[PDB]
Amino acid sequence: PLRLDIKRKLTARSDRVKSVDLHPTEPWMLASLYNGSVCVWNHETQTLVKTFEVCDLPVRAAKFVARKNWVVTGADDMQIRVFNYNTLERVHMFEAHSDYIRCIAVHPTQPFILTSSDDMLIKLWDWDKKWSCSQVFEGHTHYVMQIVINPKDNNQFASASLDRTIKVWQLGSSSPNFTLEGHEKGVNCIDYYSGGDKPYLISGADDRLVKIWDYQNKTCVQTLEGHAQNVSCASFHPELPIIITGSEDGTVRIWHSSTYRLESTLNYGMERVWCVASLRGSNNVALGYDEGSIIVKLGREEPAMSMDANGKIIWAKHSEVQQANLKAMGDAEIKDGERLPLAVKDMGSCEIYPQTIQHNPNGRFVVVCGDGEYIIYTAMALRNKSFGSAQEFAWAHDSSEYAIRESNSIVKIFKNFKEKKSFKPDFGAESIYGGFLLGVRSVNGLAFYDWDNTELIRRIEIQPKHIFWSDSGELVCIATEESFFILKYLSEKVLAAQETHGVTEDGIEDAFEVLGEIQEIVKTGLWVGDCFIYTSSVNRLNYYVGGEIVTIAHLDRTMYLLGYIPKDNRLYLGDKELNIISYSLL
Repeated sequence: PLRLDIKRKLTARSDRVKSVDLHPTEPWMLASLYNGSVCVWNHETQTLVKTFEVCDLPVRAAKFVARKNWVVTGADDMQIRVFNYNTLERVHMFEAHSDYIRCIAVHPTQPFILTSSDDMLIKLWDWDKKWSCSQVFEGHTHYVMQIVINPKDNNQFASASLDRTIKVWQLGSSSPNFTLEGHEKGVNCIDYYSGGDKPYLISGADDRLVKIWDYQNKTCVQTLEGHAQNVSCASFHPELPIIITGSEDGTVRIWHSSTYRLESTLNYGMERVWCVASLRGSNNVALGYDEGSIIVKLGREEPAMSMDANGKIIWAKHSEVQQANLKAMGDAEIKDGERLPLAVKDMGSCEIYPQTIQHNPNGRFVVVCGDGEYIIYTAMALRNKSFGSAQEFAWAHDSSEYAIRESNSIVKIFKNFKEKKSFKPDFGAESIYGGFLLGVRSVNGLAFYDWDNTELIRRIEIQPKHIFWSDSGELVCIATEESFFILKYLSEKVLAAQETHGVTEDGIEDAFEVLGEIQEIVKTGLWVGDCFIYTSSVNRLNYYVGGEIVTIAHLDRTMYLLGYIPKDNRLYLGDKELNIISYSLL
């Protein structure tokens, strides 16, 4: 569950936008227009900072060459024009094709550009050799709509053609390495997945289909239906685990890149979608339409943040891991529910996209989870400690001890950052839960096993969303999608049966005692002694105490319990915007 929060950053109404590009170091968005102009917008200030008058005909392709302080354009008049974006001077001009130029791809390490055209050719040009033609790629039998360089092998590139094919090429051969067929109508767009884990290509065609290809096996691995007309653009985001597709139906769709689940549909009322651009290390996405261009930020509805016992917060602003400390405030200055002043310091960019951040029980360590991976750091200066791959991670209550889950079947345990054991729960492992005991959710219900030997303690017929153990381990809360249960865990009864042998196929008989059930839906939660504090689905901030439900507050927005600092007698919460609020609790 990605739960993307999409916000508008820039809306630039204009004539038909054919291409968009984002600058790697300046906050700039380039747009090429059907009216022959190329505009540069600052997406922070929202100011039009540059205009180049290229020609009178459409400019279907425009790219930044940041290492050369250039803008490279390709127009319907078959010319490539190079502009210095500092001086605004046209540095060079040359006739590249015999029909409309459709696309430009800039080499990331060598002095080259690739251009594609309606003339059915792809050409390579060397800017260190006076823009001479280094290679002509022949094989397509219709317009070459789009080209893209392999980010993992810069000597390779892929092309999309209206001849219904995709061709994969190498720079020293004028003939294709191979040809991918499967599209029923012409191909408009082509992109590569950036990660090393999957040799994937993405295309979109006039058949209204998005196809996913394995270029090593030379096969179609997935077909995504949904768009009502021609898919004009399709990409894999470089940081986020998503696929972005645009169509002439006027919609932009966001799909999970592993599961292919439809995450969001955006209709900004700008008519047909023509182009998309993303940027490595940025959450900004540029979109081009008939009625102009927009920039959106792909944030999170649910924040990745964790607070330790002393109140030191570790969160993520996109892929940047930061540290936040509350500025000192008196009792006569803290008002319940009010946002609090914080001191924020960068700690470093994370190697994976952070979905969850969790400190271990003592706060000495912090784990970062993101799309099948995890990394553990020393919370002090975020120094790497261990890393690995997992569907789910769970800390133990005995700090510097954890468990990882593989698909829906394998559970592995670790002590002092080294594997100690591995096992397979009897009915599967849909989800794992940390704390005093290791929890496993299957299709059967819930089962608790012991951290020391993976021996079953109890099987309870329940489907939990959350499990929260009290600090002593004498109490547990099992929260479902409908209600929550408070149970007393009787460790003495377990220790006795562990020797004397009431032991069924569901574990120890009188191991747990149901103390109460509450018809409420728990969102976030924590224990303070024998009081279980939680945020409900109806935005209430409550607490359970000896069967009774006490209400602290009804919150303005979705809020997430961070921690409780006993010295301050204060409960802390955060929102999606990483603002920190508090409530006193005696």
